[PDB]
Amino acid sequence: MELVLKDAQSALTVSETTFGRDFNEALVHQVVVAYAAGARQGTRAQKTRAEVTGSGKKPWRQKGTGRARSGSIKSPIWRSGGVTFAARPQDHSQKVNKKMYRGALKSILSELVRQDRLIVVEKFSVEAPKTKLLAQKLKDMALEDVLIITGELDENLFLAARNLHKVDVRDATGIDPVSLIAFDKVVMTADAVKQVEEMLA
Amino acid sequence: ARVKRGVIARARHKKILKQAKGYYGARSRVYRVAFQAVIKAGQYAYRDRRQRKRQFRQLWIARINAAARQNGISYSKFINGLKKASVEIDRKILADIAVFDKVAFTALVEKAKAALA
Amino acid sequence: MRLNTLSPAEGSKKAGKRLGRGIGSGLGKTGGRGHKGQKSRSGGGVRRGFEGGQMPLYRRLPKFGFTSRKAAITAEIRLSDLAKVEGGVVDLNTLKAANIIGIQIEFAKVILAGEVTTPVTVRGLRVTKGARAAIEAAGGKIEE
Amino acid sequence: PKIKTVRGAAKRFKKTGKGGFKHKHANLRHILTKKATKRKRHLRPKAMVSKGDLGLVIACLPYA
RNA sequence: UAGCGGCGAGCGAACGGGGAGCAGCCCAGAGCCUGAAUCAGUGUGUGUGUUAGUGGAAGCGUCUGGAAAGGCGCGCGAUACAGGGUGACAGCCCCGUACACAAAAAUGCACAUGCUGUGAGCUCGAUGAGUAGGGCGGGACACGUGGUAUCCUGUCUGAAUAUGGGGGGACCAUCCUCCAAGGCUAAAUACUCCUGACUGACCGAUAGUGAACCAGUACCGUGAGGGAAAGGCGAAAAGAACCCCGGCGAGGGGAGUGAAAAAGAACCUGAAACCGUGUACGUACAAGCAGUGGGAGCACGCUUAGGCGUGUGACUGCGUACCUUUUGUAUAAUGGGUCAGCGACUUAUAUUCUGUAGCAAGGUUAACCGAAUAGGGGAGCCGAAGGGAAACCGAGUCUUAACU
Ligand SMILES: [Mg+2]
Ligand SMILES: [Mg+2]
Ligand SMILES: [Mg+2]
Ligand SMILES: [Mg+2]
Ligand SMILES: [Mg+2]
Ligand SMILES: [Mg+2]
Ligand SMILES: [Mg+2]
Ligand SMILES: [Mg+2]
Ligand SMILES: [Mg+2]
Ligand SMILES: [Mg+2]
Ligand SMILES: [Mg+2]
Ligand SMILES: [Mg+2]
Ligand SMILES: [Mg+2]
Ligand SMILES: [Mg+2]
Ligand SMILES: [Mg+2]
Ligand SMILES: [Mg+2]
Ligand SMILES: [Mg+2]
Ligand SMILES: [Mg+2]
Ligand SMILES: [Mg+2]
Ligand SMILES: [Mg+2]
Ligand SMILES: [Mg+2]
Ligand SMILES: [Mg+2]
Ligand SMILES: [Mg+2]
Ligand SMILES: [Mg+2]
Ligand SMILES: [Mg+2]
Ligand SMILES: [Mg+2]
Ligand SMILES: [Mg+2]
Ligand SMILES: [Mg+2]
Ligand SMILES: [Mg+2]
Ligand SMILES: [Mg+2]
Ligand SMILES: [Mg+2]
Ligand SMILES: [Mg+2]
Ligand SMILES: [Mg+2]
Ligand SMILES: [Mg+2]
Ligand SMILES: [Mg+2]
Ligand SMILES: [Mg+2]
Ligand SMILES: [Mg+2]
Ligand SMILES: [Mg+2]
Ligand SMILES: [Mg+2]
Ligand SMILES: [Mg+2]
Ligand SMILES: [Mg+2]
Ligand SMILES: [Mg+2]
Ligand SMILES: [Mg+2]
Ligand SMILES: [Mg+2]
Ligand SMILES: [Mg+2]
Repeated sequence: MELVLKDAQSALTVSETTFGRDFNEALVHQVVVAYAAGARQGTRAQKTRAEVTGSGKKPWRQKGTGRARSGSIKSPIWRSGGVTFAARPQDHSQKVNKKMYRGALKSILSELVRQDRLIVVEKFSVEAPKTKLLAQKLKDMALEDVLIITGELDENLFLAARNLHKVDVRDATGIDPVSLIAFDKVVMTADAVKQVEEMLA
Repeated sequence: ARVKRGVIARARHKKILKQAKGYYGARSRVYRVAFQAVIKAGQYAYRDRRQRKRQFRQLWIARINAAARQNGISYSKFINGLKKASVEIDRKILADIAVFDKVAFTALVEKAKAALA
Repeated sequence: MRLNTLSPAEGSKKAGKRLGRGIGSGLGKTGGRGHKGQKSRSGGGVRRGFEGGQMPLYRRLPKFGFTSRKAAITAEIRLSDLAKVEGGVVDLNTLKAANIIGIQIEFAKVILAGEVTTPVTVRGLRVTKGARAAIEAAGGKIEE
Repeated sequence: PKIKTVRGAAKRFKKTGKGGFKHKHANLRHILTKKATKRKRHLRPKAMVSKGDLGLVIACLPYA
């Protein structure tokens, strides 16, 4: 599998099972759903009839009066009563198998290649930590909505990309499928390709 | 989430209350009565699509029997004449001719009498 | 390929029953429960093996046997597991290092199941007759 | 939580190779001088659980 | 799971393995060297916080509009496009944010060190008696007295003591291991009255705390105690000068403010039940779930008169509500005065089946680490072999002396 580079106009040999795999949509949808469920915080609760502030005394007697039977003012059919199935703080995280997560990444990186949404350069640096310099460089690259993966830790690049919402900058380890889909273009350092190929076999 | 269902239950009640226009009293004002009256109106409408086809055939037959007895033959003779003369005119058209064109009904009667004789 | 073009596989997601939401849903007023039983009650139902008041099967029938503690520390070994060790020698400590039998195991037999294609010295373990023939045919040396 | 095994059925039934259950016969514990030896001889060996009562056993023995 | 158990309902380990975290010491006593380690307290010094704070970038024109932050142009900042406010939606109006700093004084935490007290180390010893154990009665151990080890003790007793004793699940023997009847000890662990920061596929005023509002209030009760309802004018009060009717009223009509007063304080939007005024049609010889099918007439619109619509509905065929429960209800069996709002098959963990997806005789990790939805981690679990009560045998095995 060969990836031509943008700036120096060279080639780069990669694995076809990694960057030319057929798109398994149901796998990718399963992984993207589990990622968005892992982001889910799940902090809520309501009060049951056990947890409503009140007293456990019958508001009226069982019979003799003309009214309907009632045992508690905390009843979930009363105003300001409990919730019938009041919620608890629950964890919405799903398990994703490791081979299914890597199958999804190899699927969507093959699709970004087939859709020309993947740009490969040797290096992508900004000299001083300025968003004006980064926006100038991305305008010269004709890029607006982009993910920038770098096989190193560039602090000036992190600072120059922190204020731009169209732009996100990741390490090659910290890549995720929903970002790789949510961004229009993805720029990879050739080192980041080598690291992604090592992680993804 | 707490889905608040006021909009849906309002439009669902107004769909029934619009169908219940013209009804007397709470049948046009009250959802519990109107919905109970719309279902019965659909039952009657399903029934009376069948009863329309009965009642018009009965009306047509009574008009043919009258015009045939004006020309001096009964209905059952006249239909047996038109069967033996093979005349396949349905009795909507026979009632229409029996009203507007009594001459053509007389010619049909004479064909039926000649088919019986 | 965007987030509004993904879709799951066919038959993967099924909707799920919602009891007590109208005639047309099928699961109407009763919700699959019938009328006026114990089963229709909230929390209702009988426990396992309850046959009415009839004497259940697990008490009509007698107890039998006992439990051998030595069977929990015995194990059986395929011939296909003999290649997964290193050194070409097979002991208990080698199989436990290969995570085959487990730590608390003190006895093991080798059984004719699978097949081996390499000479393996077996030491301190019982061997069946067919595994003895297959090991000795592949070049093995069963000893103690 | 885990399901708890009905320990009497675990002392009364054993799962076989294809998933069936073996069990001991009844009527062979006392009152044995009036029973024919043919009957006892056909009661010593273990029998399989029938198709009708195999559901209550599986409900009692969830962990095989 | 092993077991316990009217062997019922149910209760339910341990050994061992993977991890977080790790820390050891002293008196039952004399000497020898004497203040030597460590700890406590109290000072001092430095650093780091906390308790007030400071600076903090960069926009104009035009159109609509009551009002520009909106639209259309043209620029600029960004380690600051977190957030909020400003007359509609503001990176560049304001407060802030990123970042950079700041404490007279009090105080926390680290070190360092001063002082007080504390003893350090070596040698030789000593080695926790009404105790262990036992009998009786109870209790705890997963173990309900059972064949029941072990632990506790109310009662009665009662050892040996390093050549000795305890345990190894009745018990004895051998062997292994440990040394009771004196104590101390950080971390990993549990929780949140309270404080600060931030977050939410949490609520949005019958919800969410009982309480968005002077709510544990009003009110009730002798009392303990119970326990509500009730949010929104407008951008800004500019909250209606003045005139008129009226009781020096209430209330209203003008005028005025305002973008708007059918935003006027009983104030955003203002649905329904319910109650009215007006118009059209029908109705005082006509019997019943009140409709439906047909259908005259009248009124009103459109229109090339073409005739369609709309409203009403004389007369006429048929037609005894809904729900529930029932063999079966117009039933004179239940329930509902009506409207609006709320109101009932959920959640967690195990297990099985189906579907679907991944790998495939293999599949998969949990804890945890990790800045971290990755990767590591294969403790383990399920499966690829079963039979037998079991030892055991093994594609066979059990039964039996042996199986046609
Ligand atoms: Mg009481
Ligand atoms: Mg509530
Ligand atoms: Mg309340
Ligand atoms: Mg993981
Ligand atoms: Mg809600
Ligand atoms: Mg009305
Ligand atoms: Mg019922
Ligand atoms: Mg019944
Ligand atoms: Mg039933
Ligand atoms: Mg219940
Ligand atoms: Mg009985
Ligand atoms: Mg016996
Ligand atoms: Mg300031
Ligand atoms: Mg500023
Ligand atoms: Mg506005
Ligand atoms: Mg001692
Ligand atoms: Mg004792
Ligand atoms: Mg004893
Ligand atoms: Mg005792
Ligand atoms: Mg004693
Ligand atoms: Mg003892
Ligand atoms: Mg023993
Ligand atoms: Mg001690
Ligand atoms: Mg409201
Ligand atoms: Mg409230
Ligand atoms: Mg006034
Ligand atoms: Mg009002
Ligand atoms: Mg407003
Ligand atoms: Mg209003
Ligand atoms: Mg109204
Ligand atoms: Mg009249
Ligand atoms: Mg009249
Ligand atoms: Mg009912
Ligand atoms: Mg009855
Ligand atoms: Mg029935
Ligand atoms: Mg009856
Ligand atoms: Mg009837
Ligand atoms: Mg009546
Ligand atoms: Mg009734
Ligand atoms: Mg009754
Ligand atoms: Mg009633
Ligand atoms: Mg309602
Ligand atoms: Mg399930
Ligand atoms: Mg599946
Ligand atoms: Mg056989």
